[PDB]
Amino acid sequence: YKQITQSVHDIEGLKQDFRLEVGDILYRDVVTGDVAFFNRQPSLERSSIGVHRIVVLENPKISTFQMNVSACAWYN
Amino acid sequence: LIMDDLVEEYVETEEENLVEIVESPSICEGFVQASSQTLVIIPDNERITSNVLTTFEATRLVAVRAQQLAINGSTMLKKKYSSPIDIAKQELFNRKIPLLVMRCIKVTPEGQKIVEIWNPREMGIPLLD
Amino acid sequence: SGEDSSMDDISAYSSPGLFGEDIIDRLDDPFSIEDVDISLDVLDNLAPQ
Repeated sequence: YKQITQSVHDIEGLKQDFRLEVGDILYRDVVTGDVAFFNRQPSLERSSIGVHRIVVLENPKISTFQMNVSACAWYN
Repeated sequence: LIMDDLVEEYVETEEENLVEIVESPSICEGFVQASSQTLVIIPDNERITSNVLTTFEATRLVAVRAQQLAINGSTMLKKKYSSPIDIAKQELFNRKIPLLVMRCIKVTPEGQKIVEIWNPREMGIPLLD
Repeated sequence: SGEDSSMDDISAYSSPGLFGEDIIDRLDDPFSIEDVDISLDVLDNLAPQ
């Protein structure tokens, strides 16, 4: 999101920008260490929504949300 | 002739049990604006709220400071951090945050917004690091 | 006439399959998930262990 144009720009059209300007907004991929809200319905407890640090699984054949079995008590 | 998409008529049954005179002046009917309030700041020695920031207040301060550093970025911090969240957290921890906490104690009918103004740079910080 | 079936009530062709098909029940269904805001696609989250 370029501030000078006040509009969103595709990354494939910005091949000539070299760097980024101050005030620009970059929509980057989710990386390991990012925080995420984990929720299981029905949301009945105060812990039914919790924030976990993201561990990105680079195996392309994994499509599941993996979690420690001891974290399941928060969400039942 | 057969219609399947019925609408399921909806019924409410429990009735509620809530418990000169001229046409109308320009005062009783109207004046939806609500009279302006004056800010009655309680003196520092008369304050009764906690001198420790709540986790809600500290979190809101950090979020506001980090969002402001997103568009701004002129910082009084010594060490350089690469994220506005870390910068705001260190500003709160280093007692350099440029924000204030107003706790609205009461809004009086006469039109006074009685508030307590607290300085986060002289307050207890409950956050982790 | 009495023999004619053109004006027969077609609601009577559907014979009653239950006893009290005309009594009105005002209470809510004890098995309906109506006050539970759960998506229909995650209904197996309610499956018994």
